[PDB]
Amino acid sequence: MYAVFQSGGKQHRVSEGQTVRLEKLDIATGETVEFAEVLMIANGEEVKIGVPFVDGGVIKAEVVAHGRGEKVKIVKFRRRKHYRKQQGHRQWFTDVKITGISA
Amino acid sequence: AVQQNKPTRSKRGMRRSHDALTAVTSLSVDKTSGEKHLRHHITADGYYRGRKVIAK
Amino acid sequence: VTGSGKKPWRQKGTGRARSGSIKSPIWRSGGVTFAARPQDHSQKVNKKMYRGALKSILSELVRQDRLIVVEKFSVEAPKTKLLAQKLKDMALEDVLIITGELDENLFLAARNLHKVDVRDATGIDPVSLIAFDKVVMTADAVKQVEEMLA
Amino acid sequence: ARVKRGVIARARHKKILKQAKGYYGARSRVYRVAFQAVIKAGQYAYRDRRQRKRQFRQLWIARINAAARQNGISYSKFINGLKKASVEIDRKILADIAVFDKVAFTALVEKAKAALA
Amino acid sequence: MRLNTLSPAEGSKKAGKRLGRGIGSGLGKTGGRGHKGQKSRSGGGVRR
Amino acid sequence: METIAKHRHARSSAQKVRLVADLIRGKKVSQALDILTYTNKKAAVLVKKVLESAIANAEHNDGADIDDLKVTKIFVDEGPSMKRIMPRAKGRADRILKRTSHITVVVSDR
Amino acid sequence: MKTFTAKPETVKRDWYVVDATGKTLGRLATELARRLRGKHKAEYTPHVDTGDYIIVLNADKVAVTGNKRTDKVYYHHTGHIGGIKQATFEEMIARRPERVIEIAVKGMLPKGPLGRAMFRKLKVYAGNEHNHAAQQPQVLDI
RNA sequence: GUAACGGGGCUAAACCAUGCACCGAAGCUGCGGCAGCGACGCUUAUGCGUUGUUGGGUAGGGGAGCGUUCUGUAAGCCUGCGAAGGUGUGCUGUGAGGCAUGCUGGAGGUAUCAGAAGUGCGAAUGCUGACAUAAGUAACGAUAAAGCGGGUGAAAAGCCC
RNA sequence: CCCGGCGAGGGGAGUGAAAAAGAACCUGAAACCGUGUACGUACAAGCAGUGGGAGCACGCUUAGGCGUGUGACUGCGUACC
Repeated sequence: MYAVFQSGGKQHRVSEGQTVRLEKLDIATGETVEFAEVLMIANGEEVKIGVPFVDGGVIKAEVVAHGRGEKVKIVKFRRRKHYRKQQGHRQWFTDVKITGISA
Repeated sequence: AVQQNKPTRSKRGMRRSHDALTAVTSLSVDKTSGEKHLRHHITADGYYRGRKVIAK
Repeated sequence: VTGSGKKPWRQKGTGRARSGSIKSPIWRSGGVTFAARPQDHSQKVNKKMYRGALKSILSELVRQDRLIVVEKFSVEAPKTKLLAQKLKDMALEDVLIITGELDENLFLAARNLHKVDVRDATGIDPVSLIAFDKVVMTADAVKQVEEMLA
Repeated sequence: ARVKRGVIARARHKKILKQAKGYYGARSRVYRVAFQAVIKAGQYAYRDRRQRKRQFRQLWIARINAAARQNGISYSKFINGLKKASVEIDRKILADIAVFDKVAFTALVEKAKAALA
Repeated sequence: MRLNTLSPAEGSKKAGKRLGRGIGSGLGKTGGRGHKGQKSRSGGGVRR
Repeated sequence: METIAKHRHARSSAQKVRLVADLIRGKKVSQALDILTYTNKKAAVLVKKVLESAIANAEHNDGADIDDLKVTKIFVDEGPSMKRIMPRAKGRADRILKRTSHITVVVSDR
Repeated sequence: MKTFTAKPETVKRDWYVVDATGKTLGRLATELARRLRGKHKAEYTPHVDTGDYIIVLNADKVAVTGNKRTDKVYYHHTGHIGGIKQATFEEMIARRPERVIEIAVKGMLPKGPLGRAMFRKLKVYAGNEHNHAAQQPQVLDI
């Protein structure tokens, strides 16, 4: 069963048996991840609800990895003017694995 | 004339593709012997239509 | 560069180098733009900074228990095997030997020993004194260094 | 003190021509065109982080539109109703149910359509 | 040995510009001298 | 089993040989060996002698059989140039470069 | 991670026959161009032309409305001879009778190549003699 | 060569009067990371907690770090029990860079930290080398031309006869 | 010992620790030309890069929509000094 929850100001789709990634949590590997901020579970049909963060729903998860990705590069540049500068970043994350979601 | 820039090495190869050495489509043997040939010319033994040619 | 002032020249403004002289440094080889000059880097050395830095290292030689102060250290002769058999008995290795007396019979010694070396206490060398494992000293040198920092 | 000059640049080079692997002709093998190519790359690359999202965001509107016109309402009337209707955060990235399993999404379009005045 | 544990006095070390090295460096072209005129060029002409 | 024959100092510019090398890549020795017999060109006999040498050391020594031989590699690299001065307009004394090629044939049963 | 999105292997197309015989050139045209891109249906891809396979039932008799007819003269300069060149509005209906609708929906597709990839799904023929009888075409009202 | 909406198209899909909506930028905002630094708290030699405006930037100033050549601890200690050097890839840092590792290699190497400097090329229509390019392009040097038979020779239109 | 004119060049056999030390021999880049594999190029276009990506080889994908390499196709988009 697929469901939608909020990582923040962005909304994210996830299924059962799915390992999904989001920005890094405080919650550790030997702890429980759970989401009460679920916006629907899309059941057999579209649901007709007004008030979000569905009280009769949770997405239970766990942390499965805390890492950093690959190194992405940012170049800021303006020609003939002798302007060149560089920055890097690798960015932190958490992988969570979803066991929860009622039908 | 001259040229604009030094050209890429794929160009140099497309430019030669029709000027490449072309296949012979197999070879000849005599219709009446086991002597080898040179196609529709006469061998070292005079063989095409007998007689004699090329006594080197 | 000597032995020719020739101009390679053949004008400037014609699809090539300005070509001024055959000896200009950027002309491939034979002599470079900033090649080394004689360096002699020694200074004055400020007496009051010097002697008070030596008070700091000298104090540190008692706080680390490195000031041995062997009493009237000498050997009969400047032979490396007689001094080395003394130093082995006293259980010392790889030491800065301080003569108090600049006596030739210790001062001409230790050469055969790999990490062992002799100097006198008269104007004691401060870059040595901060190196080595221990300072051998005599009681005569210790009297004259407290008096050199006075 | 003769300093060699350039055994550091041999590694800076090899870092650029390695970053320029997959580039065409001289770009993967000549430092001069490699460096240019590298610099231009990271401008687009940082640019397209934001610009992909603004671009996809057009596709999101256009799949919600097609769902909506099948339910005989326009996309701008459908948002303007859902506002008037109580809560839902909603999202334009939500309607996979536009593209696939198109039997759904109707309940949400029909609420918004009803709630309009 | 206690040598090679020394350091300059608090704030004494500026290190100072090397100039003329790289173009992502800040320093590079002109030297900190700007474009043209007598003071961008090598040492000649006018007294102080 | 693999054999190299080289000829260094051979009387050819390398472009005229690279026309032929790219023709016979993956060709197997017998089909190329016919193609060169029914190319009259002097260049085509020049390569034949080194191609024939490649086959002959397979027919003896470390090879065993030469029908299943195929020309796995064929390449040419820059030999030592001899320099001559070309007469040309308004007494231009420009270089003409007299090329040789170091020509390599590799055969194997592999 | 990212949300999932549609892919080239999934495209359905299906066959539509569009009756135009009551209709008008540009309201036929701009609808026709929308279906021919696939913006009538959910694309969810910026680079796959989704769209229909489109049979036009006739469109050989399509009025433009107004006087734009007698000044649609299709200006081109293939490579010869003094003057701008042209073709009458009457040529487009008397000869290759599709062509009034064709180089009207043409101008609604993007730049060079993609607009060739979108296009190769439209056919009009000479008119009302169409040859997708066996496919059994889905009728469509405008 | 349409080419005076950007074009298609619209004789209403126009335009005008009123009015509503949507879309639409690193703007306004949320999530997660981070720099520097004011206030406040802990309360410092070193920081961390909360809160906060802030972080496009050349010329130019200033601060910080790296490596290359060299010294010094390094007269020590590791080495064919596989050193420097080359090279493909993974990791890692804001970047320069650093690290790990298979291949390669048959002798050499080393920080911390301070200090000296011939101290990083891609441009000077820069100097030199190896070596690419236009190219299978142009050339056949007064057309004092040549033949065909034989021969040295492995091979001859040009040699020797 | 094999090939070829008595040739040039290379291989085999045999040497050495090593010939990936074979006589211009020190380990050895990059330009340089060529082979072999994968996958690509005949509805097919512009700084060749960025974003999206069928397909296909390899990685037990730990199958959990991924890694690696290539990549039909296409939205967007003007090199450095």
